[PDB]
Amino acid sequence: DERETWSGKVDFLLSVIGYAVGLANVWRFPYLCYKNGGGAFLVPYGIMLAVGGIPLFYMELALGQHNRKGAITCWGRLVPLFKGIGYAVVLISFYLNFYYNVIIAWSLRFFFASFTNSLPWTSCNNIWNTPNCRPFEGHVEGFQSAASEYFNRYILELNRSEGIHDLGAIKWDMALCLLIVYLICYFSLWKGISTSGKVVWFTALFPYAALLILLIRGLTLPGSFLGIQYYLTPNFSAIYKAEVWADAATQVFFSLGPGLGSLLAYASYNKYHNNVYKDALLTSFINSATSFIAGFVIFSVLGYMAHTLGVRIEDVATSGPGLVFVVYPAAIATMPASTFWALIFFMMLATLGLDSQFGTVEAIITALSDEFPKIKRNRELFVAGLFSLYFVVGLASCTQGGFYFFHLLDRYAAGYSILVAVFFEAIAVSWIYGTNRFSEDIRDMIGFPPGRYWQVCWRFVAPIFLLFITVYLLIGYEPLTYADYVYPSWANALGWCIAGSSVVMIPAVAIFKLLSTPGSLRQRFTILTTPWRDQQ
Amino acid sequence: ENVLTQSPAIMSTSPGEKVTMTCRASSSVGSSYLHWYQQKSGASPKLWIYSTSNLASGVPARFSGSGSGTSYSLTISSVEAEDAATYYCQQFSGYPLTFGSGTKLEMKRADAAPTVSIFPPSSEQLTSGGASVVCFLNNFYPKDINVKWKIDGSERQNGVLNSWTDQDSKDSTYSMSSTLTLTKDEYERHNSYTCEATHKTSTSPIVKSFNRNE
Amino acid sequence: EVQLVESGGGLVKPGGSLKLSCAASGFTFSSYAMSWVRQSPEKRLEWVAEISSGGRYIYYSDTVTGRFTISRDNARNILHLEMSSLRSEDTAMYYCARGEVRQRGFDYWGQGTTLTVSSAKTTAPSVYPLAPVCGDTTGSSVTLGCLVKGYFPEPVTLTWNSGSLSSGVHTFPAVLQSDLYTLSSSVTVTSSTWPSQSITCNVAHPASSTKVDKKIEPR
Ligand SMILES: CC(C)CCC[C@@H](C)[C@H]1CC[C@H]2[C@@H]3CC=C4C[C@@H](OC(=O)CCC(=O)O)CC[C@]4(C)[C@H]3CC[C@]12C
Ligand SMILES: CC(C)CCC[C@@H](C)[C@H]1CC[C@H]2[C@@H]3CC=C4C[C@@H](O)CC[C@]4(C)[C@H]3CC[C@]12C
Ligand SMILES: O=C(O)C1=CCCN(CCON=C(c2ccccc2)c2ccccc2)C1
Ligand SMILES: [Cl-]
Ligand code: NA
Ligand code: NA
Repeated sequence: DERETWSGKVDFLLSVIGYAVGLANVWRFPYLCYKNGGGAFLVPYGIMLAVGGIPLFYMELALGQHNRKGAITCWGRLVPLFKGIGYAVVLISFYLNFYYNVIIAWSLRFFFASFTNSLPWTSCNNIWNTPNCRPFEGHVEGFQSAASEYFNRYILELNRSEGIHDLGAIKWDMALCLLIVYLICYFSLWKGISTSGKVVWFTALFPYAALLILLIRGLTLPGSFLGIQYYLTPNFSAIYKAEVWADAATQVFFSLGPGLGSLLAYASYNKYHNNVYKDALLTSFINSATSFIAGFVIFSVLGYMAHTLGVRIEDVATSGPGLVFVVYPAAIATMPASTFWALIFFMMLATLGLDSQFGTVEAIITALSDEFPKIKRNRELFVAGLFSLYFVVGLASCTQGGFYFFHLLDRYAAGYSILVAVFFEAIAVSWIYGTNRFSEDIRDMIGFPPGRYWQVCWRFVAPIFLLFITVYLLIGYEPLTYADYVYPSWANALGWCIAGSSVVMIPAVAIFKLLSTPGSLRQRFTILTTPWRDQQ
Repeated sequence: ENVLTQSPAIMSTSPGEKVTMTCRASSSVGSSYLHWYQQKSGASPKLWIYSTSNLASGVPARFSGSGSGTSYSLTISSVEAEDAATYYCQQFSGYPLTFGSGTKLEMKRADAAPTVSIFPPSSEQLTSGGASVVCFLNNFYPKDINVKWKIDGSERQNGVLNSWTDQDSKDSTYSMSSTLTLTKDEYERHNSYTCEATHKTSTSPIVKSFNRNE
Repeated sequence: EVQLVESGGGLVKPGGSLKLSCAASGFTFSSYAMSWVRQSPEKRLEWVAEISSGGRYIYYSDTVTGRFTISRDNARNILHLEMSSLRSEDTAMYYCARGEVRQRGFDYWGQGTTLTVSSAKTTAPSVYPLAPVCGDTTGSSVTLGCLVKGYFPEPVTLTWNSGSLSSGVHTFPAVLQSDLYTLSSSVTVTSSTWPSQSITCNVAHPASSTKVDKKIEPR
């Protein structure tokens, strides 16, 4: 089996860097620092990054470069009993793309809207406004701000929907934007990594261009320093609370994104003897250092808001699409040279989203290609196939009720799935396959065994830190709601179906691919425990 | 296969000198993978320097290493008498793993001339069909000597076994033995048996000889 | 604490087949790559084969590939090299060497087990005593000799007065000539000790169960 290789090494590094650094670096990590003790949040975040995140990040990268195949085949060739870990992970990626791509479309619809002398979301006297319109954020829900009203009444038209049952009309001015984001991935992924590794040059490096000029802009702002206090000023009593230790753990895991077969896939196109330990440590550090930089560009202007604009930090220090689509653009409309800072900011949102979706799909193409030879044969027209299923189910997120669709998939489709799909990923390679064999594997590639530190981290703290996240993520489960809208009972259930449908194939394939092989029980448990390498 | 040739093969030095042996690789080698071994005679190689320049446990700090790509070198900064050994470079960067030609450290010493002895075949060898005259050339420096065996003034040049010792560990000297072997028939038909050592320590070859008579 | 001992080894004919073994002690043998590396009599170091920590990765010298097989036993802590189709070029001391991390070379080396592959015939040595040749009592010191001729294979152990004559003895390495080995030894004793005490070279060739002592009598 002779497979394509990276036409240059930084092609791989940028594609990994681009996949790892994404929206969560800018629209969640800063809020977590502000909410969990500032600089004192970096200690539990640093520890859960050393024992939790990087070991999982390092492992998948080594697994990719070593077994030279995508997620489906790779996990089949490791523990045949757990080949459904492959199918689960490619299903989670699949579900994720049904919803994670509209955030890119939102940031593009704003990009097109910033071509004017006066940006449309600054005043409260347009067709789409209400008497409850205030200039900026406040304590109360019923009286929203001018940018809150531009997003929910002109872009989404969310107010014209009575819930998930009423998607209503279909936003034809915005279904277009989701079409643009799907071409830019086509013309960069149909030719393999030959062109993908080249496109990521722009979309993984442009964020740092945008981060730099927005950093120098936000720092030479009245009240800039004030924000940096709200961001880093220590409060070490946070360290004592398990919530920041959980918030650290869950932020570290989801922001590094190991397990989806994307780092598997990206590394599976590497030269076998590449120093993957160096690549893991470097790119994982770029990911966290980017978040630190991102907090300064975010909270500097957040400070310019509490000073020059007179708002509570409580009312503007948020996270998620609220921060990048209502509050931060509201600052932009006020500053001088306003519309310039908006264009490069919304491109930063788009370029931060594209590389990270390049990874999720590539996890699919190189997992399906390397398992079925027919699909590998016509990659250019298979990557045309699923990019139509993503777009057709994707106009649902483009209806007036599209946000109700996006939110349901956000809390259900992949969040709970991948956590247990990786917990099984963890103890599969660490106890079934063994750290004995795994240390042997990377010593043969890079020349030295991983220290005892990495294997005790892979064997003990990896599943605990995983359970520590899953437990925390469960005790914060209320039935799904948004604002005054409580979803119907059946919508919570269908969400649990999308969550289970991916990870159900863990014991499925197991049970299927168990009886399907011959022999007695124990005499067959070892047939599905003997790895593909140990067979030749 | 990446051939590593070392130079010099034999390096003669003095306890106090500052020496440098090199290791040239036919193909480039990563600095993490070039290593050095010291092997004192009658023993097994010890890892001396790993990763071009890091010293193993118990390697005196006078040793150092350097190089990159195709060229590396081991340097003793001030040679001590216990550094008499053979030094090998080995690459760990590709298969087959290859070692170097070796550099052997020998001690210099004041010149010394051989004290030569000749011995006729013992009465118990000539009971069989053979006869072996033996010349000993003991305690000299440097290593190289030439002998000449002459039968009745005429020099006989065939049927000789020469053996050198390694440098003696006490007085840094060498020693060499030479054995001429004739049939008892051919041996017993000639008369005078001469052995001639010619060495750098004399213009005149030193002549210790015997004759079968008396 | 860490210790490596090799065994097997000895005279073996071309085409023949032997198996060496190394015995690791003083460290977790199961978690270390091992390597066989051999040293020819010309002292040339040549690596032969490497087996990873769990036996699942194997590399061979090309001059040795196809005929040799390396193996481990992590339960009893033992490393193996079994060889067939033995050419004569395979004669060497066989060193077994610990070498897990490539960036750090071979940490520990064994003591070696020597294997001569040859079709020469095991022959016992003829031990001859070398008196002087009726000269004057020159100097206060006089030199004697012992010639061990025509033996195979090696080694031979030569010694003077059963180990009680370290001073002034030179034992010349054996030189193989037309399939037999010849060796010599000289001892220099102050002529006030000879011919008084019995100067006696005692030779011992194990491969032929030979053990002869020879007193140098004056001519
Ligand atoms: C301000 C933001 C960017 C936080 C940055 C945190 C990380 C860049 C640092 C903080 C603690 C560091 C970790 C602390 C300790 C270690 C132990 C070290 O373990 C070894 O020595 C293994 C070497 C081997 O045996 O092969 C590996 C690096 C690691 C995980 C470091 C990896 C990089 C970490 C996570
Ligand atoms: C405040 C902002 C500007 C911080 C600076 C971010 C930029 C300038 C830094 C952060 C990560 C860096 C990149 C990280 C990795 C690589 C891969 C390496 O093999 C070639 C250079 C390259 C591409 C570096 C170029 C500079 C880089 C992009
Ligand atoms: O910072 C960012 O932008 C992200 C960084 C990684 C890429 N990633 C895009 C696809 O999502 N990858 C998820 C994931 C999480 C953990 C392990 C493997 C994959 C994921 C899963 C569920 C919900 C949300 C995200 C988002
Ligand atoms: Cl982060
Ligand atoms: Na991230
Ligand atoms: Na990205």
